[PDB]
Amino acid sequence: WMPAYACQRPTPLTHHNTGLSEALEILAEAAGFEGSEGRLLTFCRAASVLKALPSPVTTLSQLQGLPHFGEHSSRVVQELLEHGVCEEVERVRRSERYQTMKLFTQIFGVGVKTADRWYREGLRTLDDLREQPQKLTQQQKAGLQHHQDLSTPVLRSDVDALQQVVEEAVGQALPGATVTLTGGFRRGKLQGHDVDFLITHPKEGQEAGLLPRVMCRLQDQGLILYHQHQHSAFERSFCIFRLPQPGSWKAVRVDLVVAPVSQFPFALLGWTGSKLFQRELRRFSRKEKGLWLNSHGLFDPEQKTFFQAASEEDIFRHLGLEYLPPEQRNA
DNA sequence: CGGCATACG
DNA sequence: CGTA
DNA sequence: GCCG
Ligand SMILES: [Cl-]
Ligand SMILES: [Mg+2]
Ligand code: NA
Ligand code: NA
Repeated sequence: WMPAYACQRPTPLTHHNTGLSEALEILAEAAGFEGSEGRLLTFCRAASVLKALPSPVTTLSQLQGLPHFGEHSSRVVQELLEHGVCEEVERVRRSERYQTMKLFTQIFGVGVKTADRWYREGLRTLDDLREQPQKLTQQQKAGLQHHQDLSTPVLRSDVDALQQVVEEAVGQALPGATVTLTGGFRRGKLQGHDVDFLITHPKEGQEAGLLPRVMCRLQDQGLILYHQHQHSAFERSFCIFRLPQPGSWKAVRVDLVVAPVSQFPFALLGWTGSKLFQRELRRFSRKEKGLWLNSHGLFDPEQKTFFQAASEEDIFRHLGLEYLPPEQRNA
């Protein structure tokens, strides 16, 4: 009754097993901090299965037969059901390693490998890093300067104001080009920690060279606090944008992506997420259908041909999957 | 046991 | 290495 | 950590 891949089942944004899923996602995150990608995936998948259930798990009996629940994930759920807390999860939560790796990897420009190296060098706090700035990249310096603002979520209200300023720059850069909101806000989130926009043009080829033109226009409007070509071909830009606030402003992470209209359904699918949904969809494609999926296309390696898609609905049909709207992709 | 998504900056 |  |  519960399929094994997250892309085979609807997963809504809010659900009936929030506490259980949050505990499993702590263990997934801790596995990632140790480089244990397989265990991270299992705990993420187990959490996602709970998100897809139609009602709360109340007894360990109800996990029998669910995919991705074995002895370890079942023991976590059993302790939460019996005692309201899981000793392993709480030990992770309070550990110095978990807390510091979480703080460091939240910095824009810092991943697990960098965070782990700093941890081993004895660093523990953001002010430790600020006192050692020669050990920081341009990107990391921006991430650290803006960390407080970037730690506070954006509202959907804020997103609509940002989309209008992006649309203005895009319209000057290339009349007729369009801007589509992707990411978590397209999945229905009311708030979130960055904003993602996908840009295209209805005439294939007209989007070539577009993103530099858009970024220079936003930069001239004074709206870009950081981007990687500020000193200046590219198709993805990971920026920090000035967002107006009552009497002031705040820094917000914004990603801009350009795709040709022939690739737009694939890019829309990929950039809408969730991350686990897309990993599961690509795994399903390759392992169950023998087709290779990415954010540009869907390749048949036996015929050496790419599928044409005019919509996300086309892509789900190609893969033999029931269509899921973005709000049911919250694996 | 092997496998675990797949790109771009 | 970072980013999504 | 779990699946096939
Ligand atoms: Cl692992
Ligand atoms: Mg996002
Ligand atoms: Na980071
Ligand atoms: Na093994």
